[PDB]
Amino acid sequence: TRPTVRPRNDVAHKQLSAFGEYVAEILPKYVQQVQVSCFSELEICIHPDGVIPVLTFLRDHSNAQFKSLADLTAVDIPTRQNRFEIVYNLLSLRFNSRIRVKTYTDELTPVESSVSVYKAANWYEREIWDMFGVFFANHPDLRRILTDYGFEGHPFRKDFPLSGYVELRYDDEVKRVVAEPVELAQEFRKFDLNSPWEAFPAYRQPPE
Amino acid sequence: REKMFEFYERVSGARMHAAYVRPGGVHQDLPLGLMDDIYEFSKNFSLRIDEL
Amino acid sequence: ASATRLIQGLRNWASGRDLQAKLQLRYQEISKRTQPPPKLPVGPSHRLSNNYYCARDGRREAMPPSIVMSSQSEKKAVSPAPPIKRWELSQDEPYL
Amino acid sequence: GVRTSPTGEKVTHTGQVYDDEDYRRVRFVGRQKEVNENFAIDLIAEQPVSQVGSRVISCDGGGGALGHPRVYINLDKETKTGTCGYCGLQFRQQH
Amino acid sequence: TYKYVNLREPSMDMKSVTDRAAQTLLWTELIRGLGMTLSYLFREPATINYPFEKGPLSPRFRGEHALRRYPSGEERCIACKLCEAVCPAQAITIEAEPRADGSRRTTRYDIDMTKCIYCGFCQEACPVDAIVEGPNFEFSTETHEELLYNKEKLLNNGDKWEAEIAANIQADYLYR
Amino acid sequence: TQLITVDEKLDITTLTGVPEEHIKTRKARIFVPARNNMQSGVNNTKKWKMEFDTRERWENPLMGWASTADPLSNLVLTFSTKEDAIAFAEKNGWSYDVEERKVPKPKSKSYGANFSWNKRTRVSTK
Amino acid sequence: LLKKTTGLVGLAVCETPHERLKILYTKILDVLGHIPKNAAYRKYTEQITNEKLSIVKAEPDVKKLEEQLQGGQIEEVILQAENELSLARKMIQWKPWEPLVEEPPASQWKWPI
Amino acid sequence: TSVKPIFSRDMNEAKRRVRELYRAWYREVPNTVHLFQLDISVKQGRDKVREMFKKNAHVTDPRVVDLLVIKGKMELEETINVWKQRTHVMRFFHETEAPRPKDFLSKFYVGHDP
Amino acid sequence: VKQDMPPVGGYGPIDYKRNLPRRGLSGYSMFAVGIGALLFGYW
Amino acid sequence: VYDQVEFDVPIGSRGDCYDRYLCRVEEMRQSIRIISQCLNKMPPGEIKVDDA
Ligand code: SF4
Ligand code: SF4
Ligand SMILES: [Zn+2]
Repeated sequence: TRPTVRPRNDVAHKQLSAFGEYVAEILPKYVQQVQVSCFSELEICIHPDGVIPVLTFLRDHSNAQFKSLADLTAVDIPTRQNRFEIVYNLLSLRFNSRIRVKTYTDELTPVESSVSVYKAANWYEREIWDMFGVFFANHPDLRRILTDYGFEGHPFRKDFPLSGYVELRYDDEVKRVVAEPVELAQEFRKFDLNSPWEAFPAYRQPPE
Repeated sequence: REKMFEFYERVSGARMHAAYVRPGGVHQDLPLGLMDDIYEFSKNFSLRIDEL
Repeated sequence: ASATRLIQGLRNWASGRDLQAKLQLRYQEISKRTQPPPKLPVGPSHRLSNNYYCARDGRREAMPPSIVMSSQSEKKAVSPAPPIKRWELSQDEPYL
Repeated sequence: GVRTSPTGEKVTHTGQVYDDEDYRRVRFVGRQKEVNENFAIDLIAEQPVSQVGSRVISCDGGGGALGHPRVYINLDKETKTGTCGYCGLQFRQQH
Repeated sequence: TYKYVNLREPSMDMKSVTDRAAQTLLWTELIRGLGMTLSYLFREPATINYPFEKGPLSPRFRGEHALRRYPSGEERCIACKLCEAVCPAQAITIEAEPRADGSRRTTRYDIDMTKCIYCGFCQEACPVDAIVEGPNFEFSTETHEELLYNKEKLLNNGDKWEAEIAANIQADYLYR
Repeated sequence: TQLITVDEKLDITTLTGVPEEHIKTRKARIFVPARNNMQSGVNNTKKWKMEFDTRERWENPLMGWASTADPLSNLVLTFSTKEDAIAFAEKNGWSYDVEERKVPKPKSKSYGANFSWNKRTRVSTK
Repeated sequence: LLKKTTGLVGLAVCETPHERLKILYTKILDVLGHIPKNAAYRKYTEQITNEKLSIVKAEPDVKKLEEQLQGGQIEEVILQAENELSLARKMIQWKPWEPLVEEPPASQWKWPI
Repeated sequence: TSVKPIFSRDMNEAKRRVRELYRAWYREVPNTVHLFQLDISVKQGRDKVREMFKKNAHVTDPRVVDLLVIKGKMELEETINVWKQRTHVMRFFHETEAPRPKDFLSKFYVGHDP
Repeated sequence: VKQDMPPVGGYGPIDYKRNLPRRGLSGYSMFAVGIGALLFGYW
Repeated sequence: VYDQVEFDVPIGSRGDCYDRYLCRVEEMRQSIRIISQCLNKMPPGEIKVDDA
């Protein structure tokens, strides 16, 4: 499996599994899962009441020093009752490593803002307000960042349509750019592309 | 910068949005005489940085 | 390249650099616009034997992630890796 | 082989022409309806049927890797020629 | 493996101090900048004489689309819709039926040239080299719907540019 | 305390930005999609899907393209169980109808049945 | 040797790094004694802080202490000691050695769905 | 049924926040009609504010009306600070849109929508 | 095979360092030329 | 293959616009260095992964 297959990094896998055990046993109040991917990325799935105590740990602890917040992300998964999956990506420049801190909320439960840990989060979770509708409590300036000013709805939710509900055009009667319900001259064509044969037997879920 | 966009256009067909580096490698192999012209660019470009 | 030597010397004096050795206009040193046809090589899996795809199936060696902890002694404190090695200053040109 | 409706409008190789009472001819008023006058159905009819001495013929449309995927055509029917599915060149077993 | 930009502690001997003060009072680096600008004044400029002189392109260039033909007049498109399945912009609209001799041929082959991102996935997905993205880039229109090509416009681009398109494919196809 | 008690029905229709016409006139369909009988694979019958009722698609006067005015005409949602899809429809105020999962009942397969002594289940050829 | 600059902007040179590290490490241990002994955070932080304090007590030279504390400049080692102290003072108030406050739902971390 | 709140503990604090947001909008409307130089009256804009508050009057969940108050404060902040233009303020008044058929018979006449 | 490759010995060396050639007189000489121009003008 | 190219990393000293300018100019220098190393160490072979 040399030329076309990605080489497995067992050293980093062992080190990240050990540090995942380390974080899981220092903070058992909030750590719910710890997993390491086959391409060696550590995920620490925590409880949403421990957003600040976990992230302040990894930023400040001398065996962690995750001083950089690379990215902050939500993922809409509507089949869960807590549909939004808040993803922190952290970079330790000291130990040359990356960690992922995952948590969850629904539309109505607020998540605590992590600007007290990473000021970088000030826009990112604000984008999570704009795109997903997740509210962040004790945020300095929480408002929209990317959508238009009168925009109704949160676009990256998966029940939100691809084109929106409204569209703009200039109207010379009122001398104004106006919004109207969206009509497309050509509809977006939906492609059912998924093959009915199982692609990956390792990821098979057990039946009912 | 125009000459490096010519490099992009020689290797992919577009000057900016190449779609050339893909998952799996690159889309197409380097055409002949491209690396010679990359060398001829690089031989002169330090003087451009120097006068900047 | 067609500059006369008076303007060429004035230009090299004003720049402070020998400009003619490195012209930013391109001339007959560049490659031909018509090239011979290539013969591109094949990859390593272009073989007629010992080339079963189950021995080179990269996507099907991807495993689901190993769950290290799940909520269903005097061991050493660990870090996510060894600490980063201090970078060495450049032997080429450190600006020192 | 382009033809013409009673409205004077040219009929395409599909067979598309607007009705007389269709308003959408007004888009060609003062302008032209761009049709292509090289009908491929007539141009592949101009090609002669290739007499071959084999039972199964292979067609790639010529040019090697500049034609189509190479296919194999059976020539055991004598009433019908063996038409390539890509290029329309039709073949016949000579015996 | 790293270097320190701008970590030069200057000399404080009277030679270097007087050099820096003469640079301050006599504007040495400003005359260096004037000298570099004066050096480009006497260079031959890089300006080509468009429209009479043209910018250099390669045979891979991705410009205006064209539906091609086999060297018998038969069109290459066998209505397989790979170019519209692969199309990242959904610019290609295809409808097909068997024509009067039973050939799998399109009746609708639309490309919206204002959706198109000109990336050439259609010509590399095409199994029979029917759709290509040719070398024409000077096709600006005065109206939006003139950039909404049907099958007639694309087959006319093929008939218009085939003498060039076939030679570009001939120059490039061993890289494909 | 730090936890409140909300015994109301979960409804977020005022927060999703969806207009009224696309809440109270749409019929979501919660269903396991049938296997394509062109194929024998069953990986597309594994999850529940929520789609909506089709609205009018008309002809574009310029090109003949399918013009629509339904924003929800391409919205297909994936759910692991029936009850998750029902909860997501009820949360968004979508009136829904549910079709039960139609698994194939198990068959009785015998290769020797093709060659029986007295039964009609012999194959006339093989 | 009086290192002229640390190289990092906003991080000034510490004149007495050894006594500063000793004071910060003993203050870390004094704060960390208020955590219960069964907590893994106290065990691990006492272990690494005792290692660092023994390395600081074992080396008079500044640069050799930088190479064997394995944390870069000595001033960012001091900065990390201040961050660890602030962290431990927060960990006393948070009490995160307690059991898990709430189980996630049954398919909360199931991917793919 | 034990959930974590946003700001309000029950519906009374929630209605208090709704009421203060309504006060802020009601005070702001003449300033908005002046500095955006809108062609509506002050009474017409205040009727639109009353309409936008009565549209959400059916909600009994404290978290949902807390988010409605938060989004109303965001819209007010985009209004007071001139971040909206005249167009974003006048998008509340669907003025270029033709009036929709309401009864059965006109909806039958125009098309297939229920 | 026929492929775009570097030549048999590779390419030549490529300059990549700063080359600011340090032209001009000393500061002593520049003030000398300036003061001499002043003295000629004054005379 | 960035572990197989040799280049330097320009580090500023004051955190200002001027050191970031000098870092970007020196990164153009080091890009010329890496391009020379890429032209000299270019291997033959295929350009896509041979997993079809
Ligand atoms: S242009 Fe090519 S890819 Fe597209 S439908 Fe025709 S034959 Fe298929
Ligand atoms: S070039 Fe790309 S966007 Fe344009 S028609 Fe082809 S596939 Fe579509
Ligand atoms: Zn053929």
